Amino acid sequence: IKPADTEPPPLLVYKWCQGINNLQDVWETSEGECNVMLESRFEKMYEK
Amino acid sequence: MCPKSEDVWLEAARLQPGDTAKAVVAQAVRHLPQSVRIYIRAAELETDIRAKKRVLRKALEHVPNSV
Amino acid sequence: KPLPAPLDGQRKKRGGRRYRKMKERLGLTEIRKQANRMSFGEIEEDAYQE
Amino acid sequence: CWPRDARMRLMKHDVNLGRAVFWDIKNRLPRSVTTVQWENSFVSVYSKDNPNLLFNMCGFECRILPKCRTSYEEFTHKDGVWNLQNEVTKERTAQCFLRVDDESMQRFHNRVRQILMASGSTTFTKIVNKWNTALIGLMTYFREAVVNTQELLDLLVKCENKIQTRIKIGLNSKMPSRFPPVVFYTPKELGGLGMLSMGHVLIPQSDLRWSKQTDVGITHFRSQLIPNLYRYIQPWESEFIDSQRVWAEYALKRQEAIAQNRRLTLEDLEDSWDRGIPRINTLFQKDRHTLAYDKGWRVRTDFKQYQVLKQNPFWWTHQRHDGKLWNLNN
Amino acid sequence: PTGEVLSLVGKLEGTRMGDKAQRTKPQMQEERRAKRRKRDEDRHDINKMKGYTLLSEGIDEM
Amino acid sequence: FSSKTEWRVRAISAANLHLRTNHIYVSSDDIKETGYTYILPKNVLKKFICISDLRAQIAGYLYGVSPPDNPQVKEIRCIVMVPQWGTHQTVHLPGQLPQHEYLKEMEPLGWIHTQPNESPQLSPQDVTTHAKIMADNPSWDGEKTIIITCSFTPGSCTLTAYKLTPSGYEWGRQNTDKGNNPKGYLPSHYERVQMLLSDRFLGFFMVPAQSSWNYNFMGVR
Amino acid sequence: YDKKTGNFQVTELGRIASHYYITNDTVQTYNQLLKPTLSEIELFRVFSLSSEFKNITVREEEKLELQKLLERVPIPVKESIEEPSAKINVLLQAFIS
Repeated sequence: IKPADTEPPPLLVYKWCQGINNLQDVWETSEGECNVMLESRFEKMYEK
Repeated sequence: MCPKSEDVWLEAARLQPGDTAKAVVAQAVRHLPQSVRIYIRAAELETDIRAKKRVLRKALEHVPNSV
Repeated sequence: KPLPAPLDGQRKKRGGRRYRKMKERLGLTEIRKQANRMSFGEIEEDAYQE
Repeated sequence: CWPRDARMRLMKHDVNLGRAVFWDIKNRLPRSVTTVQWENSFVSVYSKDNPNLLFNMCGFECRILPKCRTSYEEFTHKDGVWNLQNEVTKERTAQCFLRVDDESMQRFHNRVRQILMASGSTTFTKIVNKWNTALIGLMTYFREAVVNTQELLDLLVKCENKIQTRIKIGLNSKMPSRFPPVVFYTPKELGGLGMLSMGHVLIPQSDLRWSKQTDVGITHFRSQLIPNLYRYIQPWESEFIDSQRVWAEYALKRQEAIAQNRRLTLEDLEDSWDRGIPRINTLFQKDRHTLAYDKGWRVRTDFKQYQVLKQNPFWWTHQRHDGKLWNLNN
Repeated sequence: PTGEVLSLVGKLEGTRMGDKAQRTKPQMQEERRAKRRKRDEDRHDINKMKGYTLLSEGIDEM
Repeated sequence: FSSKTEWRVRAISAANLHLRTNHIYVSSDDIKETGYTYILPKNVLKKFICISDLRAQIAGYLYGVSPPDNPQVKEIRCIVMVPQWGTHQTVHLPGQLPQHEYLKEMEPLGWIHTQPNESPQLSPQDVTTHAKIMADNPSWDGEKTIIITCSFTPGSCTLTAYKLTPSGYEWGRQNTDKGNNPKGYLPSHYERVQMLLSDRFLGFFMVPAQSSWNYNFMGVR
Repeated sequence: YDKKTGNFQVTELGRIASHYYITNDTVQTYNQLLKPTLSEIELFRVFSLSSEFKNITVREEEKLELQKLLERVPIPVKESIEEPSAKINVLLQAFIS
C-alpha cells in the first residue's frame, strides 16, 4: 500500500523497477516465460 | 541556574517522582550542606525506616545543632 | 445594496487620541524595519524557497 | 510516447495474455465494489515477442529493456535511463528508460496556463514565482525523466517563453525584438524576477559590458549561457544510492556514538548533510520527535488536493519529513 | 541573438544531470558546537553526581 | 602521518569495515561489452574489505580461471595479499609476482586495491603500477588483467574494474612521474570492464608464509 | 525457566557462567555484546563492561596517569578516559604490556 512514508513516488518507481529486475529469472523467455505488468485505477473507487 | 538556593532545590524535590527526586536531593546536598530542609525532604522520600534512619544520621553528622 | 460612490476621505486632519487607537486596531506599530525590506545584496534564505 | 519498437508489440499470444490477465483481475473485484476498466488500464506483456516491459507509475513512464533482450550494445551513461542491476550479483540486467507521463506534461502545461490565465492583475514577481514553483515541483519530482523526455523539454521552453511573453506584454504590448534575459533571470534580491530556467538561454556578449566611472575616468568592463535547473538537481538514481549509503553511514555512526554514550553532533554527519531521501537535515530538527508520530503523512499530502484549493506541486513530499530534496543556492 | 529560451533538446551532450549540483553545509556549526561545549562543561556537576544518591553511596560525604 | 593517535582512530574506524560489506556497489557503466567479464566472489571481497584501511590502500593480486565452456567470463578465485605498504594514493607492491603451486592452475587476472574515496577515473598511479607489473611479468596479459578498485564511499564500497588499453600499457611502462597528475595521462589509457559478484562460488586468499602482508607500520622492512 | 512447571533447563551460557564464576549480569552483557564481527578493539570493550567491574569508577586523582597509559596501550579504546570501561580497558592493556 503506497505512498509509504519512507519512499517518495520516484523511490517507489525505482524500488519497483529494481524489484521487477530482481525476481528470479524474470527476463528469461526461452521456455516460453512471460511477464505481465498490469496497471489500473480501481474505477470509481471513492464514489462506489 | 540557581545553586545555593534551598527553596528551588525543595521545589525540585517536590516536582520529581521520588526515585529521581532522591538524586535531585543528592545534587542539593552536594550544593548545600548544613541545610535541614533538604535533609528532612530526603527523609520523607524513601519509604522505609532503615533508609530514613541512615539519611538522618548523615544529616545530623552534617548539621548537628538543628532541633 | 449598490456599491458606494467611490469618494475619497475628506481626510483625517486631527491626530492622536482616538486615531492612534484606530490604527492600533489593525494598522498598528509594525516592525517598520527588516520586515518590509528585501536586502538588495544578500540572500538570507535558501535561494528559491520563497 | 515510446517508439513503435519500444512500445508493447501487439502479437496475438501477448495480446490474448494481457486481456486474459486483465479479465482474471477484473473477475476478482465485484462490479459493485469497484470496477477495473480496460480503457483506463494498461497491461504490458513482456514475452519472447515483446522485449520491453512498460508501465506508467506515479507520473513516470518506465520501459524496462533487459540486457539479454534487445540491447546488443555498449551504453554510455544516459540520464533518464536507470541501469537496473541484480541485487546479489551486481550485473546490469536491464535498463529502465524513464519518461514523463503525457498526463503529467499536460498537468504542467495546464498549470502554466492557469498561471497565465489568472495572471491578469498580479505582479510579474508573482507570475514568475508561480512559474518557479511549478518548475521546481516538476523538475524535482521528475528529475531524470525530464532529460529523457524531449517532448517535455520542448514544452518546458514553450511554457518558459509563454511566461516571459506575458511579462513582456505586461511591459509593452508591442512584442519586442531581442529582449534581454537579464530582467527575468536576475534574482529578486538584485531586482529581477528570479526566474528559473529549464531552457537554453544564450546571453550575448553585448549584454555583459559595464562601465564604471571614478576620477581617472570611465573604465569599461566585460565578463555565456544561463544555468539550467536540471544540472542543479541530483538525479533520482544518484539520490537513492547516496541515500542508501548515507543512511548506512548514519547507522554505523549512530551505533558508534551510542558506544561512546554521546549524541551524534553536527560535526559528524556534516559530510552527509544535504543527502539522503529522508534528509540527514531531518535528524537535527526540533520537531523531529513530534514527526515520529506523523504516520501516513504522504497519503495525507496527496489527499490535501481534495481539501486545499491551492494546487500543491510538492504533493509527493513534505519539507518537514523528507527534508529539502533540492538546493538551488549555487 | 534573441532572448528566446531555446530547447535543451540536442544541447545536453556535455552535461550530466548531477553536474553542478551542490550540497550546503550545516548552518552555524561552530555556534552550536560552542553551545554544546559550554553545556557539557556546565553539566559536569550534574552528570558527575547523576548515579550518586544521598542514601546508598559510600563516597558521598568523603 | 601523525603516527601517534591517527592510527588509533583509524584502527577504530577499520574495526567497523564489516559494515561496508553488505553495502557493495558495482560501477556498471562505460563497459565496452567486447572484453572479458569478471566474477569476484563475495567472500574474498568481504574479507578484503574487512582487512583493509579506510585511508592507506591495501592491494591483492587477483588470480582466477574461466568457467567450463565460458571463456569470455573470468571467475576470480584467489586474492593474493603480498608484503605491501600503501599511501592514500598508491600501493607499493614488491617486484616479485606471487609464485605458488596453487596459483599454477589459475591465471593472473590483475589486482584489486582499496581506495579511500570514489574517483570516476582510474588513478594514474594505478595505471603506472599495472603497466610496470605488466612490463616486468610476461604472464600478465593486458587483455585479461584488471585493476579492481574498492573505493570507500560513505558507509559502503564502490567497486570498479578497469583494464589497460595498449596505449595505457605503453604510457604507464614509460612513466616515471609518481604524482597525481603526470604528463601524457589520458582517460584512453583504461577502459572499464564488466565485473560482477557471486554467492555461487567461493574464493580464497594467499598470505605470505614467513611474515604477514601489511608493511605499513614495518615500512623500512 | 518456565513458571508453569518450575523446571530448569541449563543453557550453555549457564554452563559457561558456572564454570568460570562470572555473574549472571556479565553473561547477559556477553550475550548482548558478543557478535561474530568483533575486533580486538571491541573485545576489550566487551570485557570492560563486565558486571564484576560495576564498582570500578575512575577517580580524578589518577586520570593523568591513565592518560599516560592511554597514549601507550596498543589496542585503541573507543571510550573517553573518564568513563570506567576505558579505565578497565587500559588497565588490562597496561597489565599485558
